[PDB]
Amino acid sequence: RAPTSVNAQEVHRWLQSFNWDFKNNRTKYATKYKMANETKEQFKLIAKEYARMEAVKDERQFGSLQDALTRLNAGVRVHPKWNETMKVVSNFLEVGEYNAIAATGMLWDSAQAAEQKNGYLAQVLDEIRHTHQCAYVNYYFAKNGQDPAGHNDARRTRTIGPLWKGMKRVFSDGFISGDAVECSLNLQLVGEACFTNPLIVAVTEWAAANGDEITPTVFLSIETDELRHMANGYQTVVSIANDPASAKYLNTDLNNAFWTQQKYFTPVLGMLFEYGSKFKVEPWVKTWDRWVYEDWGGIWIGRLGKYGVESPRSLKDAKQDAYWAHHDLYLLAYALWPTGFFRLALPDQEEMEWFEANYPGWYDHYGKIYEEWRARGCEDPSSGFIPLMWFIENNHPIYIDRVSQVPFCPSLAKGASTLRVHEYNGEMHTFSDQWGERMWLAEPERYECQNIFEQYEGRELSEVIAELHGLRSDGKTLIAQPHVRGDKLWTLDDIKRLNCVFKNPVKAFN
Amino acid sequence: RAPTSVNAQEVHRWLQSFNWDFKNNRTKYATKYKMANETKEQFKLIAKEYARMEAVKDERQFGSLQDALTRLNAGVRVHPKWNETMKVVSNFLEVGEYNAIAATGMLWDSAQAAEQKNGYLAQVLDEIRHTHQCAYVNYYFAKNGQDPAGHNDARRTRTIGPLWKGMKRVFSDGFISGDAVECSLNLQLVGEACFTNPLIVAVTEWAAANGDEITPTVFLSIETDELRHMANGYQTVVSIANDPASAKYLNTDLNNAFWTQQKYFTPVLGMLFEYGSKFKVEPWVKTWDRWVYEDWGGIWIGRLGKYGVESPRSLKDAKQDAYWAHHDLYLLAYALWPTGFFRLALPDQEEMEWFEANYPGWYDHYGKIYEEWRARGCEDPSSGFIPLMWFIENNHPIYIDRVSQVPFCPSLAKGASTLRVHEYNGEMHTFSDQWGERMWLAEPERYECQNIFEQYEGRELSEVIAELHGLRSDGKTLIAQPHVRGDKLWTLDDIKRLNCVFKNPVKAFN
Amino acid sequence: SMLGERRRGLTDPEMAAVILKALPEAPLDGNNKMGYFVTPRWKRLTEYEALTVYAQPNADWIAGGLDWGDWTQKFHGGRPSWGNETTELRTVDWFKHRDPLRRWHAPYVKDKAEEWRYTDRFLQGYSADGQIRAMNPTWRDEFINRYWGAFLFNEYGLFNAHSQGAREALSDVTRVSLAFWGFDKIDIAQMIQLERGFLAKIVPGFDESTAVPKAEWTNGEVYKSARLAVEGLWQEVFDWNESAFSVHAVYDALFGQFVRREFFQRLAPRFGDNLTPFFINQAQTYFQIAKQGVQDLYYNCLGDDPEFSDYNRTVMRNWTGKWLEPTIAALRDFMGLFAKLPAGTTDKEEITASLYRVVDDWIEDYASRIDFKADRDQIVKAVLAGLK
Amino acid sequence: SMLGERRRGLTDPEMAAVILKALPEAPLDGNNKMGYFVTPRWKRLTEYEALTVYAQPNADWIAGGLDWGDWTQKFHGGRPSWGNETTELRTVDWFKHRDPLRRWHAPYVKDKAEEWRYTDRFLQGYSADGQIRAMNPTWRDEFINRYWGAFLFNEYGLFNAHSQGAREALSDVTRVSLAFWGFDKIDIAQMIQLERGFLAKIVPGFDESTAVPKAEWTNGEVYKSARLAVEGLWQEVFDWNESAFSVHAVYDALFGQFVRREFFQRLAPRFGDNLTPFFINQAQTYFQIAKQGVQDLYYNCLGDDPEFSDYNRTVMRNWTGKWLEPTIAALRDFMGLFAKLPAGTTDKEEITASLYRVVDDWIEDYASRIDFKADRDQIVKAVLAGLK
Amino acid sequence: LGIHSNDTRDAWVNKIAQLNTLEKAAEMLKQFRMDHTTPFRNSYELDNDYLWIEAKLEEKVAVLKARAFNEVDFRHKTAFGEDAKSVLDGTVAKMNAAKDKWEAEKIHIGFRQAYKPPIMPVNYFLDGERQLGTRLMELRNLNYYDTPLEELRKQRGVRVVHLQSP
Ligand SMILES: Oc1ccc(F)cc1
Ligand SMILES: Oc1ccc(F)cc1
Ligand SMILES: [Fe+3]
Ligand SMILES: [Fe+3]
Ligand SMILES: [Fe+3]
Ligand SMILES: [Fe+3]
Repeated sequence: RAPTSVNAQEVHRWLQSFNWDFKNNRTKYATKYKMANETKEQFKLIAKEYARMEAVKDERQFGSLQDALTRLNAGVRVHPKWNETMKVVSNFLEVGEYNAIAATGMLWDSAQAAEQKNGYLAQVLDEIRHTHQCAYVNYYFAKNGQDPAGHNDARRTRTIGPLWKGMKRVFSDGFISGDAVECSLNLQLVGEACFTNPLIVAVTEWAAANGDEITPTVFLSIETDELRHMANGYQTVVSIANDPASAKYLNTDLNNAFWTQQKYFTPVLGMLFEYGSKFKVEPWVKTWDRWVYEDWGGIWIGRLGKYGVESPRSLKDAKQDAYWAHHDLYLLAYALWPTGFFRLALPDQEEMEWFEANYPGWYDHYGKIYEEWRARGCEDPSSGFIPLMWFIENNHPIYIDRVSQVPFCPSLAKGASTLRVHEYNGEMHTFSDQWGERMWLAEPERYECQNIFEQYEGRELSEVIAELHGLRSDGKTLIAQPHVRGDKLWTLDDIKRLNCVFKNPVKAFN
Repeated sequence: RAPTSVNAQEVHRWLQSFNWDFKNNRTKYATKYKMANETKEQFKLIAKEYARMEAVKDERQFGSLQDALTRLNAGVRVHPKWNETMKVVSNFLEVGEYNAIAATGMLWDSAQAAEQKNGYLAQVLDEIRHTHQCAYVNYYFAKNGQDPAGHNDARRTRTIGPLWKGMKRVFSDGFISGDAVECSLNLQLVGEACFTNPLIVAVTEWAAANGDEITPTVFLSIETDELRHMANGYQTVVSIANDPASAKYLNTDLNNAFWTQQKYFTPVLGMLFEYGSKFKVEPWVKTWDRWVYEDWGGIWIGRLGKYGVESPRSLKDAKQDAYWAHHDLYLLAYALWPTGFFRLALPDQEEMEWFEANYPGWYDHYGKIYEEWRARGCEDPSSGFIPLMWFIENNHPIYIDRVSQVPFCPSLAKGASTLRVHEYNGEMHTFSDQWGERMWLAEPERYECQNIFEQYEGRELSEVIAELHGLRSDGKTLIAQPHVRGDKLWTLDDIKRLNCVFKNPVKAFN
Repeated sequence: SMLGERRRGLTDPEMAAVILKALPEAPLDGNNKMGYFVTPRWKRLTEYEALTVYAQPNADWIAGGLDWGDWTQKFHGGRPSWGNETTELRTVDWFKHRDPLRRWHAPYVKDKAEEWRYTDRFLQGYSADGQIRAMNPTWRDEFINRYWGAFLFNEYGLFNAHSQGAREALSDVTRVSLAFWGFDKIDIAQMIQLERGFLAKIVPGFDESTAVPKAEWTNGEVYKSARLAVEGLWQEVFDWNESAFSVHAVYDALFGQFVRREFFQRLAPRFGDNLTPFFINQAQTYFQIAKQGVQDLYYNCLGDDPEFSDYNRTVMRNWTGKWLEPTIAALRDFMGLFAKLPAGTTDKEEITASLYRVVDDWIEDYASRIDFKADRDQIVKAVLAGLK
Repeated sequence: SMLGERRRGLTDPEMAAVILKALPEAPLDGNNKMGYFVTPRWKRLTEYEALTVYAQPNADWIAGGLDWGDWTQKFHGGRPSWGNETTELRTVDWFKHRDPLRRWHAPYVKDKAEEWRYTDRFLQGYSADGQIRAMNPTWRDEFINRYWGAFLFNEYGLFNAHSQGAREALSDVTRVSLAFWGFDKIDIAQMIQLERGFLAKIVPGFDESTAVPKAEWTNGEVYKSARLAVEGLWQEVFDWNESAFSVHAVYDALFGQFVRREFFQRLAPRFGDNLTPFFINQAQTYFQIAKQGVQDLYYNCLGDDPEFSDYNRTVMRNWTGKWLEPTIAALRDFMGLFAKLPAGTTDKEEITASLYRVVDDWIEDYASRIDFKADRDQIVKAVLAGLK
Repeated sequence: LGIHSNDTRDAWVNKIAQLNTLEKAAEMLKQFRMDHTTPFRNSYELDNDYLWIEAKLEEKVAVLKARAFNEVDFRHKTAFGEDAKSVLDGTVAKMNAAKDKWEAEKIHIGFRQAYKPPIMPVNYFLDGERQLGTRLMELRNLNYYDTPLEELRKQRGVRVVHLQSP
């Protein structure tokens, strides 16, 4: 008659047995792989205990936000550039987290072993937690920050710009569209392990350096949940290593997942970090080299070699294209600044020294371009100038990769300067690398995403911005801006003045 | 089958009927008043709802503390002087909160109406919460601060010094010993309404000014509970306002309560504020006047007039003795620094200017003395000088009021300098004011508290400190110090080598 | 070091001043409400709505979506990441749904966490109070261990039926509700196991192994049709709405409510069992919580859709008829369990009345909402045939 | 403004710079453990002990005290703030006590808040699930609205019995436990009323007023003897320990445990009432929680005191006898309640089996601890002598 | 050798150990309280240790009284054989028959010095405390400030040794 109870592991010991056999007990999704029926999970959790450990984390997180951080005015005392960066960082990750919800629901469907299902189940709830956490950062910055615009409506204002398209590739469609296993590689084996986990921590560093204590509070909490997602991605490889098909397709799917993720995050994360901050933490190059080459290409991939896992055959090219990618992209992001939901800034003198110091040759190329644009009055509303024009006058067309959605300018880029243009059944397609090209050639019906130039063709710039609600609450001032100062903000009419009309750059080819 | 429930207010409506009449259904404590059995409380709470609103508060508080505040190293980036000040503020207030537990318990026993008993009960629980909250502050600063000594053992190291004796009078014995109603006035009608409630907010103000975000996080949370204690002290007067004994005894216990509390806090609080900090919020004089006269003595007491309550007759006297009280006390506190469990600092240049500016005449008196002591080496261990010596040399006796326990030096004081000495049945008694003298003459058996000189008589200084554990971890360095720098800390030996032996100052009249 | 090496922009004097100097004099927009453009269900926009609605990146070609264009990457063959083709139901806006309990992740795990910790406190108090002594041994070893135990597989199967909807739901609000309906189901299955595990600790000889309950589920007669229905709902239905609707508005509303409430909750007390009712209280609380979401989605939003109301009711009516039969069959076989009780436990009249309660609650709460014509005595009569 | 006119030392460049310049290279003492001088009851010092032990400013003349000298202010007459004169019990240290559950304010209100919020959720589920339907109209309107309710005044009385202890307790650790033991008791009393209030909202003619249950308590014969025991424990005892010990290690352990467990907890189910048992689950969880504190105080600390072990046991044995008789009486008058029950509800065979459980448990958990040799058969005999 | 542990305190731990008679111990305590407690104590020589000493005696007196009395007695009979309820009712009478505060205060204090536990049972003691104390306050707090300090000092019978007020 002594006080006794039962914990999670005591019930979990019998969870594997919850599933039973029957003819139609099989996954509803197409797949080339067969997940082992006796696969097991790393953490012995049940719904009750999962809820409890997450609830404890929430107490601390929301406690800090609602009380001390609010009393300290932490929502305001952040560098302007970083407040803008978090509009993109938090909302884009929000979609990654969100799609990861459906992604893991699909893995949970694929798994046949009760334990492996339960492992993914925990992530399904985690991904919902993460969607809401990311949404909370934008919610908090909109309520307490220096510029709510964009933070308060990214879910619809993000649709105006080209950067959003590539995001839905690697953190949306790339998570749920295809073979469940392929989707798992994009999400867990590559996405999280190589980029997300190291990314979340890196973001908290850049945040603190720029006065932001909101993001560290939330993201560091999200990070404590990533242990379980690492085990899931790892068990996916283990649950299929004993299948003959694994030796035929595993490396192919891994290589594609690798390139898919890298193609977008390599240039976009670096851009957000170095151009979206005042105080620098570390040059993107060495950060990348450590993540992709050491912490992943060697450490993480080596451990899975015992299951047939090899090193991505495109890893070489990825590195060769990496170094300048983010620099190449910011020129485009700034040139197309009117299509965003955030405010951008030209590098200041102190920053140009930093860039040039860590990337020799940066000034003779990018530095001078920015200086010219400044001279042309790119920051001034009465200049009647937008960098896009500069690309027109100098014959530097901007294309959109049919596959990755990543914008590129081959005649100006220091990284990949390749361009492949094809015509197929009455349509034109532009590719930026040999891997994306193979993907489309072999899987045309998987990549039909229409690009902004295609959808906006013949439309006057200001009309597109107005239609998609790219304005602030005054109904006249643009959410997006070419500078982060508090005065002289471009208005919808300042864009109208300009009478800029979109054109599809691929129509020039005969 | 509509979803239905029941709230606190719906159950509380019948709480009053919970009690029932019968022979010995009466208070167990001596009182001169008769609390009506039909008295009602303002907040209709039941145990469960009370726990909920408090729990929600804890969540925010502890979340901030364990998360964002720790990540920001809030326990360290606080001014040295304030880190020391909080050892006293938090622990001294803790005993107040703790005896308030017994007081409301005694009050709960006094009340006859179920609702009035319920009111006091809510506070009984609140005070327990406040005890633990204050304890958590010292615990947090001990765990993460720049100097744990004192914060880590105040509960025993506070027994060495004289300032603690007076605290027990106003926040311990004053709260529980005597007529239940008298104790209520000291606790809720005077102490809480005139000092504690306004104080707690003030403390967070000074704290914030000095880098302390910990105390604000906890004290502001304690503040949210005070609106209930105010209602309790108010309902105490309402429940006895119809009793004939009220018109005959009320204003007497109240005046005695007012004098008792102000006697201690007037000099002590101002001292902690102005001398225990680097950055100033507001001159204590201006603060005192607003609290004591306007807020309390004006608006608060005025609303109780309809219940036969009048302004303490000792009001004008208190305002008279107030101006220099805190300045006079710090001289004694610093002179006796080896008896504390905290480190004191002498006013720096900016501070002396601040003092003179707000207290004309301050420099020619206190300022010159402090510069004399410093030049003589009161801060340096190798000087062999402790300011107490200066008092002996210039024949300036320091006495302890037999009633309030407040230290006073009539020959040097700039404020009150009255002194009454009496002998009764072989014992000498020293009094600092006419009100305390009357209290003793009328109730000799209520005030037999031995003072430090009496208990330490004949004892060599370092012997008292070692016995009461006034040491840091190394077993040699003193917890108390005459400066707040990191080097040249005084050791037990530096004290022993001086051969300071305590003497009972009253024997000079023999 | 006491201060650390990393300097923070919020507290570091030099960096903060650089930051403070670049700050505008006031916010660059006074609209500080994230999600301000969302149509509020209630008087004012709720935190639940702001943090949830439109998180799903749907384009306008999926009713209610704000984005534009095709998905960036689709399945081999062309199937879209999300699309209209995954369900027979149609609506003017997939984002209209609202969980009446407004549950987003934080509130959800908070409530479940409280229930968990209190459950632990409850069990320790139960074992310490030695209440197990007055419980009928037969009820304990036969009906709780085997029969209540076998039911966990029923709940588990229903949990699994939600796996495809978690992947295919056409909006964030629906995905979140569905995920929570399924998570609550697996929680219940685990609470059934938890009880068995607890009994094995305070009852000498009680085996917590699932072998007996599982064999009852996979090969017994009592739950035969229940298992066939569950296997069907889970693996033979590819439409995420047919799954959620049929599970909660047909099968669980009739079979599950009967088993949990009219059998175990109703009879456990008669055998000195206050333990099982403790867990059934949770299961029933969860059922009523889900019912609110289920009614909002299928009746308030889809069944009453301004453009597809008639269409949706026709379809749901179709699904009710399709799953009412297997559900009646499951109840019919379950009737066999009454013959196994000790004589005098209950009688045909009590059993019939309890069936009418479940059928009448179903008709009022579900069937009538889509004008499905249900004959209560016909349904009850068909089930009673199973009484041995 | 956006920045606020108030500069904070942690974030203001100028002020923080001054702060940082004054800081020492490292902490001036490596002992960062508050309460490091406290003697741990377990392996390592717990947060509960640090935040509680020695908060009470007692001087050495009160066993365990660390301060010195008399109180500063006392009662007219000379009565000390706290003194050895308030209780017959003596010990080497009043700070030895430790609540096994280690409850300081925070954990306490956290747990109760969860129970409150779940309770609300449960009630909304019960009412929505129409579980009330299987409820016996008699039991509801009679045994619940009259005899159950009346029991609330019992708990309420035991609540007030703690008032003096909350004022006279001789230590922080004992004062906090006592306060929680009493606060839990009034909680239960309010829960009893909560249910009567809930029933009122779902039962058309059910009257929530305490009028009936009160009169039954003040004039009834069922509790009459029990009400007399309460009045005495509360208003006739001026010894805080005698009050705590007797109330928890005698009266409530016998009469209370019987009325709650052996009567309502064992019968309410039989009348289709799972509502009441939901609340009794709480009250019993609380009882077992308080029990551990009571045991540690009077047995582990006082009863086994290295210097007053024999002395204290003598006083507790004395107190046991003193209150064991009024307790027996309270029970007898309660036995006259089965008579109002419909025939068949229960027989003397059961009533006897239950009584022996209470007594046996009581003897096993309390009586045998202080060597109060008692006779189970005699006791049950005296109580049983109250049946029809 | 001072605050908590000193020669003088030790002297009494030995002096109390030689007490093995409820009679003797009860007597010594009684005398002790008359000699060192309250403003009316016979002397102040033990002022710094009396509170601690007195407790150590209450201890010896308690242990014995328990091993000497019986169930019913230990609850209603003082250590002097007196009948608690009787004494209580007696003192309350004298108190309610007190002409003034000066007389009342003497009754109350005297009551404590004689019947403080382990002498009188706690139950009756504290109950008396509630009644006696109530009377004392009622007389004392009536027109509390009418008597001027000069006259009040003479009433208390205090020996004024020094006064100064600017
Ligand atoms: O602050 C920013 C925001 C977006 C971006 F692409 C770069 C920097
Ligand atoms: O920081 C302090 C601490 C004690 C005191 F009395 C004054 C200032
Ligand atoms: Fe995630
Ligand atoms: Fe993840
Ligand atoms: Fe308080
Ligand atoms: Fe208070």
